[PDB]
Amino acid sequence: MNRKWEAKLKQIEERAEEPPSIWRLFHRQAQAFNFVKSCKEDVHVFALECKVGDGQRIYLVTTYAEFWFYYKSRKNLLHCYEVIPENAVCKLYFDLEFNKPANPGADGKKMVALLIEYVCKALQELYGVNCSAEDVLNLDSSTDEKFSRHLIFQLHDVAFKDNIHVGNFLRKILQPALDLLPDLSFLVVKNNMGEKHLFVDLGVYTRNRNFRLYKSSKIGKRVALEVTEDNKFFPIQSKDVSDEYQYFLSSLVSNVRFSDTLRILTCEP
DNA sequence: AGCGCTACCACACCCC
DNA sequence: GGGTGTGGTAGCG
Ligand SMILES: Nc1ncnc2c1ncn2[C@H]1C[C@H](O)[C@@H](COP(=O)(O)OP(=O)(O)OP(=O)(O)O)O1
Ligand SMILES: [Ca+2]
Repeated sequence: MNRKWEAKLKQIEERAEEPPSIWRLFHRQAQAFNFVKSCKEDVHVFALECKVGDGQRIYLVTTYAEFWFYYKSRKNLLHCYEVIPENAVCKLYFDLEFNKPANPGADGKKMVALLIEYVCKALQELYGVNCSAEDVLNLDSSTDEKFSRHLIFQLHDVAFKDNIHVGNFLRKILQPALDLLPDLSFLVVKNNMGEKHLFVDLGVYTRNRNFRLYKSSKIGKRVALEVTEDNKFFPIQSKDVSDEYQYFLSSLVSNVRFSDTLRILTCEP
């Protein structure tokens, strides 16, 4: 109840035959989610970075299908982000990154593989869920200085109550590595200034977290997220949709497969 | 006209 | 000297 108060109190201050199409832009994030409620269509909220170098964002509301239609060519709608709605069920995902200069002998492949091998073990012990690297969409946005990878888990009929509970799960199973201010040593890496922190970014599990979309780049640079070469997740091939659209749907954190046997995973801190 | 939030420091308090 | 709860802005993500 304390969260919805900050949203309502910020709102009072902020105010002081064509084919079926839905394409609404909103200056405020709250306005977008309000429209989603009074919509009835399977619509979702995206965030676009404005030409301003800062993180100033505008919020687009439309379906996953229509969005990809005006987005697949990559001539327009660059620097887009998925708004992971709070309280909404979502997939297990990761934001992985370390500074290459400050970490000479850190192999990016073995680190992500060992990380997956560990989380999969954790999913088995705590929740009985079983999966392997074959269920992990591996994306890359690395440069010559930053090894940047996004992992989106594609679990069979499983999801988390929301992204906050995802964070409680990772802080829990990554506590052995958090103590290093289960041999989770490969997680520790030297940051920008040689300070030792974790290979896993635990700051992407907040309410209404933006998350850069598949084939999008930050407004600054020009390196877009793309599927790695060692990725082991392959969507099912369908004749009614393109393979790129399959990866796009898989990459969406808040696009949980509709299933009549869905298990919702929770985790309190 | 983005939206969330904690890492950090400062202070106030208590304890034998 | 240690230890614990409270503000409150700067700054990351
Ligand atoms: N100023 C911001 N405002 C809102 N959301 C942000 C902001 N900065 C980062 N985020 C969100 C979107 C990002 O996809 C998410 C992860 O942060 P970040 O690591 O800086 O971007 P990224 O991981 O997608 O690219 P990369 O790590 O390769 O630089 O946090
Ligand atoms: Ca990142």
